Amino acid sequence: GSHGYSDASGFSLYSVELFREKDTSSLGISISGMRDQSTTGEATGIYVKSLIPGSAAALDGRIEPNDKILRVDDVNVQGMAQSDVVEVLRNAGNPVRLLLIRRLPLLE
Repeated sequence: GSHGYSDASGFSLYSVELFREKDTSSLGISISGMRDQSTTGEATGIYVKSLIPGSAAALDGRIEPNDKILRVDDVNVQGMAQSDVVEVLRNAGNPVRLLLIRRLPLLE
């Protein structure tokens, strides 16, 4: 893999290590779809906006709000329905890896 994007216009690839070993039937990832009514390059996409306190993702710490999910452990969500992505997380039941992109700020 050559994909890095280390500090570029405020875009960098971030990956966290989570594990599904709780009967919570969830990792604490709350995604939501966007409502686009005009074309401008970007459209729709799965991204996290909220979290479930007490879950793996939440208790992890590295999992912060405002993030765009890209690919799950050996899985890709760049073309699956919201509900579909949820089923995957439930099918995990094992230590899964998260691949999401996060925008960095530029002060001065």
